[PDB]
Amino acid sequence: MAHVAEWKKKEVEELAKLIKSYPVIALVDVSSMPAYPLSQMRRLIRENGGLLRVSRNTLIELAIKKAAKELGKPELEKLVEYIDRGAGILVTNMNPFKLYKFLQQNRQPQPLEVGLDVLAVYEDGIVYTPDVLAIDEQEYIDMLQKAYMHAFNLAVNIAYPTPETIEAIIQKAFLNAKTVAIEAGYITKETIQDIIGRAFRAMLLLAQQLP
Amino acid sequence: MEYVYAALLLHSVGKEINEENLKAVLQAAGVEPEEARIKALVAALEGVNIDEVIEKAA
Amino acid sequence: MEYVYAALLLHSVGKEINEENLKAVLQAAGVEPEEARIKALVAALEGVNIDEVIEKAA
Amino acid sequence: MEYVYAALLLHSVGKEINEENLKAVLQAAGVEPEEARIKALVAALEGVNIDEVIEKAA
Amino acid sequence: MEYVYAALLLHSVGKEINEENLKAVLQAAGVEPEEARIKALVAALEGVNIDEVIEKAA
Amino acid sequence: MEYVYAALLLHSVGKEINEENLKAVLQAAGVEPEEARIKALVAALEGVNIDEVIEKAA
Amino acid sequence: MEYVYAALLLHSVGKEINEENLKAVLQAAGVEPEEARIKALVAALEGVNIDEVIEKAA
Repeated sequence: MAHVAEWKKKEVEELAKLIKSYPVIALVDVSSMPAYPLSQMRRLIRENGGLLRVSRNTLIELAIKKAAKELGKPELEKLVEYIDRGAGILVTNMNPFKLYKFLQQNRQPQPLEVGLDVLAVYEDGIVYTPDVLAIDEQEYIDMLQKAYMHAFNLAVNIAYPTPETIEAIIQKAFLNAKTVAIEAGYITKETIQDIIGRAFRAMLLLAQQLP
Repeated sequence: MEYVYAALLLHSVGKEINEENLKAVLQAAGVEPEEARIKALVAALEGVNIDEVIEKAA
Repeated sequence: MEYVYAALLLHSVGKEINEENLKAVLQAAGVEPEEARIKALVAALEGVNIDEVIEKAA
Repeated sequence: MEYVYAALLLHSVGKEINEENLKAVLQAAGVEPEEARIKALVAALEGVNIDEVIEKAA
Repeated sequence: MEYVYAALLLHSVGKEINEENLKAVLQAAGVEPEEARIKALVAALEGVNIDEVIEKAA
Repeated sequence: MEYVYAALLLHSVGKEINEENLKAVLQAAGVEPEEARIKALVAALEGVNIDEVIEKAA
Repeated sequence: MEYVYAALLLHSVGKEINEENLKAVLQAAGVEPEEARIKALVAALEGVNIDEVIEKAA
């Protein structure tokens, strides 16, 4: 049915129910995609729990669905309706972060690549901007390892003993005692060899004063 | 960094790092809710083998 | 270790590491805290500058 | 920390590391030792071969 | 080394490393310490900044 | 210290590091050997090949 | 290297590195001193500070 309308609150009516049907509502930029590549993107989105709709002003009407319920996803109490020219609306059960990654990694469809750029994503009271959605995975991995090391270092240093820390605690206390004893030149079975090494090197250096 | 310590805590006690568990741990520490940071943390850690990450210890 | 993650979580947000706060965070993670372990940790932490000690190993 | 240096003292001189000997050593140092910390180290040291641990280092 | 552990125990609880303190700790460990071993340690530890040695342990 | 240099002087010359040689060298350097200190060095050296130690010390 | 070890022993115990003291320790180690070597050594060590040499060699 495309001989004519284009009808308002037949198209916006349908889009209405649609937005109310899915937990995750994104605005995407479709302008970079030729018709067939976009068609392939639509198929992919369908196979992954969602769908894409293209329209213009009747898309603005995130308002009628927001009104028909309780939120702040619309025009009204929202931010800066991230809509642009040739924005489409993509409704999905995919988590907003998953959606963003999905769209980034599926430019499908010679080595030219094109896709859908996310403008903003609404879920349960919050609008997610691309800067929030764009996760630095290595940063999270690094921070996780840093936090683990902080806990390990703290526990060892205070001698809080756990299977993870007990051997390092024993070795640290021993190394502390051995290092202090060698520095003080105090003779034990455990320190005599490093001490003789110091004394031998002192002899070697001292001998260097001879002509 | 409270999100990462909350995750490590949960992992160390055999609990799933999900929004509910993360929120409860953070709340108990008097931390105000930040849905975007909670959800981002969960997304970042999805599919991540935490035990492997930890054994690589750097 | 879960007691230490709980302590560093509190510390990251400027919350005091005491028995009450440790117990609250641990219970929120779904565990019954062992009083002796909380007691020992708080004692192990007396006089400790956490910002400094979290930072060296080898 | 003090409990480990006491355990290592005991070990070096061939004494068993437990509650009674650890307590006596710390008291002799002029402090009131924390029972919780003594007990945790004793427990943590079950099955630990201290000589092999030291030799496995530096 | 039994002498050294006695010393570091003292240091870790903020007690002066002198002949008397060393002797008491060692006797509590259940040994009769050699007096010359005790004074040699005290003398050697003179001028040695234990904390700086400990922390800057190359 | 003096017990080590006395020992190394004897080694460099082919003399045994025993109580008699150590005392004799020490006395000749104007110091009164202390038996426990002599014995601690001798015991510390038991089973130690000094040539092999020194080979790796430069 | 016995001449240098002798110098080091004397130094470690605050004795002057002169002809008489070197010969006495060498003699105690069964060494018959060579006057020429004794002279060369004390002359070579005039001015040099042994403390810093010991420190730099460690």
